[PDB]
Amino acid sequence: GAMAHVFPVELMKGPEGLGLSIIGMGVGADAGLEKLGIFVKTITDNGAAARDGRIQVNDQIIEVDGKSLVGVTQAYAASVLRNTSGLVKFQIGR
Amino acid sequence: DSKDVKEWYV
Ligand SMILES: [Cl-]
Ligand SMILES: [Zn+2]
Repeated sequence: GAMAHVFPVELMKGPEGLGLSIIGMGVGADAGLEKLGIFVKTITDNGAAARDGRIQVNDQIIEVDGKSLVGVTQAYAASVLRNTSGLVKFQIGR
Repeated sequence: DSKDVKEWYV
């Protein structure tokens, strides 16, 4: 459709993490490390995100546990994601 | 360049 698809995903973190990898997309003209959006590059077989089944490669992780992942460094985003624990709440874009 | 940056695992 012509409109963005944004949806919530809640899942339980696994012992080996969320089970996905992230990349940034988009920068400012200053060329510093801030990324405009954060996107899923890979999903780990048998990991929490794979088992849940909803999140896909090239989905955007817009927000996690109330923390925006818009206009943030890749390191910041990954750190937020790594600090999740137990139930994790996402806003996902497609 | 951004195009060769490594993905971060979480
Ligand atoms: Cl994002
Ligand atoms: Zn590069």
